Amino acid sequence: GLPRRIIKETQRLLAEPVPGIKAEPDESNARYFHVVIAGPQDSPFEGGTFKLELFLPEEYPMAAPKVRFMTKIYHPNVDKLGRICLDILKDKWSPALQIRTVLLSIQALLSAPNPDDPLANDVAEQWKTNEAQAIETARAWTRLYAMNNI
Amino acid sequence: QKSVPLVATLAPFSILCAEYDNETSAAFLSKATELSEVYGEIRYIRGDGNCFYRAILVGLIEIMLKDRARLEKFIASSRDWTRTLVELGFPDWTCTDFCDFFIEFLEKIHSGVHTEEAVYTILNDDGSANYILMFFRLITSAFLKQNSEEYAPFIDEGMTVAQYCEQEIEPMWKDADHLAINSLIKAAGTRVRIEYMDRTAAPNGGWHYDIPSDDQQIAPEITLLYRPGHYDVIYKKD
Repeated sequence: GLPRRIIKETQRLLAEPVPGIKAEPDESNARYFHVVIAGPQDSPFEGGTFKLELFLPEEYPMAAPKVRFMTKIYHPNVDKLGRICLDILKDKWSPALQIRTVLLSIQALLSAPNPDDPLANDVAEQWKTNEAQAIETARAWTRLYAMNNI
Repeated sequence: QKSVPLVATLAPFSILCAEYDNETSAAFLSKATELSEVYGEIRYIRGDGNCFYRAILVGLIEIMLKDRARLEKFIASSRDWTRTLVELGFPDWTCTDFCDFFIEFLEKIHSGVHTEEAVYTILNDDGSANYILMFFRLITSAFLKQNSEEYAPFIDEGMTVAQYCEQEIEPMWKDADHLAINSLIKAAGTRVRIEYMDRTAAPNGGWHYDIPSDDQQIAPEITLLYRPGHYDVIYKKD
């Protein structure tokens, strides 16, 4: 059976969902969560619904959940594989944090794209040097990929 | 380090020189010879990002295995850290889980149910051992946050004490820097001597470094040896 920690987090997520986020365990694999994040109001992602997958590895909570966007998104912190550049998903994960923390952090990133992340990339570089174009592209990608999904 | 347990068995101090990572020098040999006049045994601790915390918790648990009166006091103070975490705004239930796990472990030692052998098995089980280690990261962070005004001067230009804790103390596998080392030892209420194989590595520029910097004549109750990549527990000859 699952560790008590995962059972409790799952119960709390279902009883008290994060506003603007759906998160539910898979019926075949209780470590596997199907996530949908609404594009935040006033962001370039408004109107979109973004599908993510989240998995809790055997060593959780000693290592971070594994997460990726399944819906394409144009964002300085999301790469072509859907991986998210967030320190708490990497070396700054702490067992004190939880699934809810991760979901809130990703949602916050959609409202506040961080192109100044030391891990430089071409999308982040464009958000820095030509924010107008980057936002236009993010809006176009929202319409193209994040609207007639789900 | 491929094969090595989290917490080794006791070995004679003389076997320290058999380790292939040691500097090939008469200087290292001479220093190890000097130390072998004082110290009879060494217990290797896995040299990963958790090493310093692990060496300290091993040293502490060894004291408690020999002194129930100290163990009672330490259980009471660990229960009080649990209260303090909630007061300082740590996530309540996730942090309490680690506190509860560690305290239940100590209570089982105190009851007499755990033998010395049972304790060393638990300290070598990745799951249990890392839950226990996490309690020590939490009280180190709590100590810094509780005394934030006092330690703020020591934090790099960019950040607050809380940010430093979140980034450098709370995550597992984050090596303890000089401030973390001091904070852990004060939080745990212990006294440590660190012997250096190379005086250049010592934060006080001495052959050994006593923490906390007291000036009071009280023997350290845990002694560690530092070499590049390693904090190991060492034991004075009787």
